[PDB]
Amino acid sequence: HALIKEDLGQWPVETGISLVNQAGVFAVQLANKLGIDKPFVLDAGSNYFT
Amino acid sequence: EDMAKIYGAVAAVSKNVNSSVTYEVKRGTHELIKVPTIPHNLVLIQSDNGK
Repeated sequence: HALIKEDLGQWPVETGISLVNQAGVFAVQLANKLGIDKPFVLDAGSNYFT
Repeated sequence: EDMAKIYGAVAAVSKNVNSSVTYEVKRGTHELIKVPTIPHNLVLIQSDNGK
């Protein structure tokens, strides 16, 4: 048996308060983790071999 | 960074919600005591000759 997994981390969620408000806080951290918080372009056309 | 500060302030006011109150119901209660002896107040008076 083999499997593939996405590892985006663990994010604690507190019950009894708004979920969307907590999601916004975690959204910035997720954007920072993926490197998409600041304006950017992708240079991946040179990452190849033959 | 500006969005992080805005989202943080909003979450702070959302967390300012009360859950419950806890207290003690003790007014009206008093501590009992125990009396070990019945307070009888009887004496026996008899004459010298017992008549």
